[PDB]
Amino acid sequence: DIPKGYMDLMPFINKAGCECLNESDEHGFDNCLRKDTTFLESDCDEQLLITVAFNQPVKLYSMKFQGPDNGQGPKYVKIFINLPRSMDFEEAERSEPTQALELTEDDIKEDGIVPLRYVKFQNVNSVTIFVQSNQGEEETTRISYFTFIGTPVQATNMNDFKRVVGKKGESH
Amino acid sequence: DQTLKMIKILSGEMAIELHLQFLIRNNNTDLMILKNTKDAVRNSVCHT
Amino acid sequence: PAVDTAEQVYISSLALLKMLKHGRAGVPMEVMGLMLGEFVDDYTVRVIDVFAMPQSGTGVSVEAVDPVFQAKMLDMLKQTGRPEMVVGWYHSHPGFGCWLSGVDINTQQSFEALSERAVAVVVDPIQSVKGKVVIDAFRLINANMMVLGHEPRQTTSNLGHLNKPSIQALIHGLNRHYYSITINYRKNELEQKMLLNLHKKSWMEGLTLQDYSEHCKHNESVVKEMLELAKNYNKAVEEEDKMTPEQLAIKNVGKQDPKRHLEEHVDVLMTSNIVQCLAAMLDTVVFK
Repeated sequence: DIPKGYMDLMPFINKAGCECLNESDEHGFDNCLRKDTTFLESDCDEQLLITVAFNQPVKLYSMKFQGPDNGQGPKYVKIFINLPRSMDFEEAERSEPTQALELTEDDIKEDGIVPLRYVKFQNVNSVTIFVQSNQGEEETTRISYFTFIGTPVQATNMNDFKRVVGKKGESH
Repeated sequence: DQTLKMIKILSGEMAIELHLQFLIRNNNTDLMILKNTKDAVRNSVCHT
Repeated sequence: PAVDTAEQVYISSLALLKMLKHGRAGVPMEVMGLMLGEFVDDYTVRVIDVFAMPQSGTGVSVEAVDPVFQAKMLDMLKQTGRPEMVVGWYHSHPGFGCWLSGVDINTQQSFEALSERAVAVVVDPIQSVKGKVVIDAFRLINANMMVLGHEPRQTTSNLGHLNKPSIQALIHGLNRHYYSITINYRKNELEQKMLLNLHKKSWMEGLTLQDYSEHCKHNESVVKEMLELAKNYNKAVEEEDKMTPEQLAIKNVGKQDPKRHLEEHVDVLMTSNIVQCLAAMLDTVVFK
């Protein structure tokens, strides 16, 4: 699928940055990133907080927050961008989201891609998802698949500086 | 019949054709001025 | 492809202040620092923050960018909430104007190696001593395209030719090896209502009655000098020499008696007296 001239951000997800909150031990965060039946569930409640980190500033166009049709899939998703610190569930609800989404049953489907307001996500470095409820009001929610579609924003790696012209010792 | 002609006339076909004919037939431009302008441009600005 | 002369290096209010402060700290020497911002699009380079790099014996050169210092600074600023990229570098040119030398060009090319749009900024803390801020944004002109194409920047708009090149920059290589970028200052309210507090004037200053002693002395001095000036105006008008009076009014123009040293003083006196009297009455009413 995917839109013209855009690429999935799976290669741009930094495993160091990503961290899930309320994830069940049996089904962890890594499962939801694989295009298999393996899924991620939340052990303590329907609320889940899934955050992902990007190696270099990436742009957000469309995200596929697929889930099971049993009713435990995501219903209301809150998103924040460039969060300096981890998110608390009490503080997450209070804060306004970058784009509050009310995922319809169509979006949850395997072929469902939920659009995002491209203007807001221009220099996203770490996007956090707050699933405030599931369709079926089940005790625990599940995310069959989850990834972001966008473009990689070229970033100056000043860690790769290095003189390319001239001789050492110069001044001014 | 008549309604088709009125519809065509309103839609802008006949008027556009007549205007194009008038412009093309009487089109007579002093190309020497544009030739002089061409030989007075070294800056791409003045080119566009 | 080609860079439009309409590209605009957006310099934030904080960035300009920090760059000026760092440049003024170093004088008599040259300071340098990396600029943090975003390459929002092809026709704009936005700088939000600028952090100084430590002064080193090397000077402003590729070796002034201490990799450990830069890495740790960026890492620690990311936590606070500033995950910005390095958009360019700035260095102070004490005395001389905003231009780029050979070592500057080498450093600019090294920066361009990372990103093709790494703008370079030059600020002179000594020239920028008054309402003038001599700040220029420079980028390298591929000497290759000097012949391969022609000039380096497309002119699809008029947003860039509304400025003028400087003899200094021209002498040191402007439009030859380096090309300037229009510097636009991104200022917002909150950052402009906070800066109108350097001199905001307390409410008390607008109710202080001055002092009547020096007020009387000033009134007396101004009135005496205005009496002398009225004598001069009398002499000038009563003369009314008609030997081409239109020429007379132009052959005696020296900012003198007629009106300049005239009613200028009337305005000074009347403004001072009216303000003082109004303040006195406002105090007589407000305070008991």
